[PDB]
Amino acid sequence: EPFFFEHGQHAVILLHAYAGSANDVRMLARALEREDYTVYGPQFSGHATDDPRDILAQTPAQWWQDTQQAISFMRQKGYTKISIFGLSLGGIFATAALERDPQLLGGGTFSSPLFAGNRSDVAEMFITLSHHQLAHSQFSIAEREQILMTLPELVQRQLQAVNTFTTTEVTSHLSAVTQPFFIGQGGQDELIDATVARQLRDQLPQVPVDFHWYADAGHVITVNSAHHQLEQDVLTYLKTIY
Amino acid sequence: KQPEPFFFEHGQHAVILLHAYAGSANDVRMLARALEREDYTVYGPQFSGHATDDPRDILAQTPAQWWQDTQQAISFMRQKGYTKISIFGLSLGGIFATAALERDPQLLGGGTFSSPLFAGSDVAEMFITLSHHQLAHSQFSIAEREQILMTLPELVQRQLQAVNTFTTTEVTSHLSAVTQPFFIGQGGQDELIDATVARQLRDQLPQVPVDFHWYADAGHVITVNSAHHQLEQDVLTYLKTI
Repeated sequence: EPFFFEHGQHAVILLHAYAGSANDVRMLARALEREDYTVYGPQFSGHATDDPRDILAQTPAQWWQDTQQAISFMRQKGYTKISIFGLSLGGIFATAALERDPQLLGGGTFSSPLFAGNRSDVAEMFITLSHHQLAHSQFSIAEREQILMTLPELVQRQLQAVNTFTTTEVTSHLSAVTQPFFIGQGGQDELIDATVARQLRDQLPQVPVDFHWYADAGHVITVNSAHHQLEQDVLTYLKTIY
Repeated sequence: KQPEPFFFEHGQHAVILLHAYAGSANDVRMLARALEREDYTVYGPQFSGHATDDPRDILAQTPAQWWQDTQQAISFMRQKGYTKISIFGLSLGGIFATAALERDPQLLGGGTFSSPLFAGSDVAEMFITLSHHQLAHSQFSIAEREQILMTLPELVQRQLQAVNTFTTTEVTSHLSAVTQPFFIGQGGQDELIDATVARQLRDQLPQVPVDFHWYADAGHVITVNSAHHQLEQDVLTYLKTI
């Protein structure tokens, strides 16, 4: 389920990963809550159900609409000082928000690929994730095989749509960013993981970039061994933007 | 409707299939179906703490107990009248399957399926995302789910640390003790673990013939993903030799 922690005038929106949920960022949310930040964790359409096909029925464009609805919802609550971050897939839409809304105070990305490219790692992870999730599912053995054996074709198409959305709507508008930008990146491979964050930093020369590589940690830095350092890094960054 | 172990009773040639960390016998059921077709007896036990409503059940167990599960499964086959036995494991299961082959020359063979016997890793995040999914559909209250999820990241790092120490000192250290033809399967597109780790295992088995296979187009879970049909034929060819 989505969460909404109401505390102080400083409001933070946290977006989760592809095939994830608001639980991707809940621990980070608690670290900000302890420092009296208002934090909101919306869930993307199609996510957090029993059926992985619910994700494939949605589109990347719709998830961008979810991002705008989350920002407007905070303003509807009276909050004017808001920052928005995203984990993995969430970071793309978080960047899209910062590009198109100069009133946003800041935010950034957590291991987010902001340039279209090979997504063959997310596709296989989704298959491994879905198969393991289905082991506790309500579905029958036949239903599980219907889902599991049809995913690769649908997942490649959807991740392809994510690539097209990123290039035409996000990468082309990186120069529109006006706020101090936070970049965090997980991955123990410098040639591959660290450069995805470096490419975004080098594409943001107009703005200060708070760059962090967690070299000993995996990609999902919000939940792995990097989460303690990431929480302190985001906490230090938030003091700059507010 | 949690998963249950399976036992397919057919012929004198018996195969034991062990499943992955935070998985279940459903990880290895499809492979069993192909082995059943060729008249093999197949047994798919479930590790202690697995296939429950509570992710803490997995975190409460130790590598020593799962190793004890492995011996009990072998003992279970022998009490049933099966003498000619081979044993395979998926991911974490492969570690204990190798440990058994080292200490029992009577076992005919077996091997590993995308098994990390060398650190060479997003495995911790995979467990956390899965546990979040179990808890999201669990019997626990919203407050309890948050209490559980906030302890997962540290406990998983500890358990994987204990798994690592067990593998290094008890299994990886005794690879030269293997006396049987050894099967190694690894997917080339493996997102979860370092794919080259399988080659390190192959080079650490010079005493025995190694039936090594790359599933270049596939992710980690080669037992259920797009490689499973080729994997099933490959172990089928290997089992006929031993």
